[PDB]
Amino acid sequence: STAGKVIKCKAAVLWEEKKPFSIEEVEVAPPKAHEVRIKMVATGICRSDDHVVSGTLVTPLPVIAGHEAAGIVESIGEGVTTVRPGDKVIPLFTPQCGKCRVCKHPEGNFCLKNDLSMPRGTMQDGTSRFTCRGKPIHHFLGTSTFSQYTVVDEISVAKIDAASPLEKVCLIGCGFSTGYGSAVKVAKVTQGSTCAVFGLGGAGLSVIMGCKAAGAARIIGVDINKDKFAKAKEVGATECVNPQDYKKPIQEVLTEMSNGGVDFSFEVIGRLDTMVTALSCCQEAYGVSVIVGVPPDSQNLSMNPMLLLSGRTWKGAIFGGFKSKDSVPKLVADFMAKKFALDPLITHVLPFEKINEGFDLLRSGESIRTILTF
Amino acid sequence: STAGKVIKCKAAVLWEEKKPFSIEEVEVAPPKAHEVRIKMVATGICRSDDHVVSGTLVTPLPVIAGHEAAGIVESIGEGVTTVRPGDKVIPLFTPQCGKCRVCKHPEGNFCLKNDLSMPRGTMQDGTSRFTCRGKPIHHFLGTSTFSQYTVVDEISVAKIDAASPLEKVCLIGCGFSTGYGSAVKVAKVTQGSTCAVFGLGGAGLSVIMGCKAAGAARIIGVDINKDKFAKAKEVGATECVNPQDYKKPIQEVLTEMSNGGVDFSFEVIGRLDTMVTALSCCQEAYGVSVIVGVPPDSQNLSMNPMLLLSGRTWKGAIFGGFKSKDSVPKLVADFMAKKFALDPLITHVLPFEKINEGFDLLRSGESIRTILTF
Ligand SMILES: NC(=O)C1=CN([C@@H]2O[C@H](COP(=O)(O)OP(=O)(O)OC[C@H]3O[C@@H](n4cnc5c(N)ncnc54)[C@H](O)[C@@H]3O)[C@@H](O)[C@H]2O)C=CC1
Ligand SMILES: NC(=O)C1=CN([C@@H]2O[C@H](COP(=O)(O)OP(=O)(O)OC[C@H]3O[C@@H](n4cnc5c(N)ncnc54)[C@H](O)[C@@H]3O)[C@@H](O)[C@H]2O)C=CC1
Ligand SMILES: O=CNC1CCCCC1
Ligand SMILES: O=CNC1CCCCC1
Ligand SMILES: [Zn+2]
Ligand SMILES: [Zn+2]
Ligand SMILES: [Zn+2]
Ligand SMILES: [Zn+2]
Repeated sequence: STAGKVIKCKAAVLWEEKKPFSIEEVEVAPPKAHEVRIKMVATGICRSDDHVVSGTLVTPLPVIAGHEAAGIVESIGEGVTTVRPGDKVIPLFTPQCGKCRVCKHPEGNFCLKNDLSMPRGTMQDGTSRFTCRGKPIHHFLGTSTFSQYTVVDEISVAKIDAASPLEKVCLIGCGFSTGYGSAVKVAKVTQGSTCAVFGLGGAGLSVIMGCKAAGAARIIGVDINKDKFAKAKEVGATECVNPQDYKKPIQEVLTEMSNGGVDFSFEVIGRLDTMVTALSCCQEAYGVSVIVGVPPDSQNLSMNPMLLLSGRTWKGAIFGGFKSKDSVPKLVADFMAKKFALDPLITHVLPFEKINEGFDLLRSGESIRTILTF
Repeated sequence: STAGKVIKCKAAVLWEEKKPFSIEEVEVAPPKAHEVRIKMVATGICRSDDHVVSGTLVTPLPVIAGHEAAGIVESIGEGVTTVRPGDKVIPLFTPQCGKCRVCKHPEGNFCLKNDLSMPRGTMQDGTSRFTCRGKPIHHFLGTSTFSQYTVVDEISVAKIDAASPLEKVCLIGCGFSTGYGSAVKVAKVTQGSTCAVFGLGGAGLSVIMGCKAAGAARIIGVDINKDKFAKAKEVGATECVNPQDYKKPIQEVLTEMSNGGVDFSFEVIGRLDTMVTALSCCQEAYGVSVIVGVPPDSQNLSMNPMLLLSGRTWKGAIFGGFKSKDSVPKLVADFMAKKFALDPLITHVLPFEKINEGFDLLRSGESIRTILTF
């Protein structure tokens, strides 16, 4: 009864930076060839969505943000072969086209069809499926999940187990998989190692889960908000340190605690200074540091290249290094088999209509993940 | 006739920065416990020695520089078990104590006993074995090979094949092993990959040798001195580019040439700008860039961390990642088995007395390696 027709529904439109989202009616076009229209069931509030509001992450406005979500296929465009109406699905903010040099590479996952490097805020075809007040509205990372319905390209959606609890597995669309993969796939944390994790939010707690699954002997959580320490320990941190408690720079503290530097460090905040601090705190000859946090737009860090010449490895990754369409269904299957837990990340639940209150909870420091239900 | 006695011999003393080496008599004390006195046979002129003259690399002056060399043991102090008088040896500018956390780690080689990070210019015991005109003279990287005789700690010397040609294998003490290992051990260049090598001197040509040995399909040499291109192609470069020939930044040129970025890049110059350029020219999702060049003292580079967040890996290494005492004898054995060539790196052979002429050849761009013979 809606296939092939424009759908009028509610979405959270961001009309300008540093303002609340506007919950209002939008018009969602039917899917074109190789596109999929999805009825959203749950969406998470991720810090990267807040980065759009703050101007930290630049993407064209006005926009429908949201990228961590799960829903049910309402209709498919011509030529779609990988999902059907009624399937449970997770939108993929990093696509997997399967045909570019990155998708064919055994390690790479940052598909060249992504809308992150040079953001257009459109579908793959350069157009938008959203209208509000008669005005076209931009998409976000090819997902735009802050809406009762969205349209995504086929390369940006994965079919998942039909029995999946969508109000939990939406975290596999961003925060969990990013942190977990950063530890187990990107850093490749080894058994018995010492790890330092900077930032104990949704993504940082998932890094800790990955370090524990990898068998690390020590996992040092670092955060300036000591209220984050209790949950960090519950999911595997062996100790937590607040840089504000020390008279010395925390890289010096961490080097002393690890008797010469840590095996693996992770920056899971998004600050230039903590990116350099995290690199510095890993052991100078064989340490590995992984950047996960999103830096402020167009800003350069400053560092001494002798930190690398001694032997350190520095790398970063999107989405924990996972090839998105291959990995999301397998991660859901592992969740269904109890191989990892998502409940520790979910601190608050709200209806979609209270999205602004959910962003208030994130900004105040009180929440890890708020899940919004449509 | 010299064991247990002070030796008066010829050495090249650097009394202050930005001056020629002073060829004059020095006194070399006999070795203390766990020390080895070596009669030098051949020593190479490496850019890192010139960095001491220029102030690029800070180490205490006055100094006997030189670190790439081979010689014959004249005497050993009490407790030495790994070399004997008469053995052919290569001094190790990176020690291998075998007891520190780095030496025990399967991948680390920057032994904590090194004199690089916080240069003292002494023996391990904090004193010097050199006197000139009655004044104590500093050591350099625990080696100090610009002298007819030197004294090194046991952890900074490796015994090599008694049939080795010392006027060639001295290059295993620095330039060859650094470049070769940077490709085959640090970067782990893969078969069929595309590589870019910035800087076509002794170390850069050895990187090329390693990339070819690893089966790279394309090896792009980059140098502002087009006179370096012929030898680079002889040792494996498939193409060479001079950044001064282009109106665009070379990172953009290399990205176009490689249809989206190279698999492996190497900075083998020692400039902050080319370190960032080399990182940028590797493929954004899976490329690897290795810093080999020594940066000017105390200077920071500036870079956008999004270059790493997309998926790039950035690392550096000392001495090609090789555990020094384990690796040097094995590399000599490989050379004797004809597994690699050193003659392509040697452009000039001069008597030690012509050390300053040898540095003039390096500074003018004319030489790759000048070998000085004692
Ligand atoms: N690379 C990728 O694919 C992804 C990147 N991100 C980015 O990772 C970062 C973390 O995301 P979330 O965990 O969702 O955000 P979050 O805001 O919940 O967690 C950040 C934590 O860092 C702490 N913090 C802030 N400043 C600090 C400082 N100077 N020192 C120590 N701790 C500090 C905060 O107290 C907070 O607990 C964000 O920048 C996000 O945009 C998130 C998921 C995907
Ligand atoms: N990491 C380690 O263990 C070692 C580091 N090094 C360092 O590697 C670097 C190279 O050493 P060598 O090969 O012996 O020196 P080299 O001086 O013979 O080679 C440097 C090359 O870079 C070229 N070059 C200079 N500026 C350039 C620019 N803007 N753009 C492109 N090319 C440029 C020069 O024309 C020259 O051919 C030095 O900084 C050296 O101190 C050397 C061996 C050990
Ligand atoms: O949070 C999800 N995606 C992020 C990934 C890093 C760049 C900004 C967008
Ligand atoms: O060239 C030999 N050794 C170099 C190693 C990198 C720092 C300066 C000295
Ligand atoms: Zn792709
Ligand atoms: Zn996210
Ligand atoms: Zn050691
Ligand atoms: Zn050298």
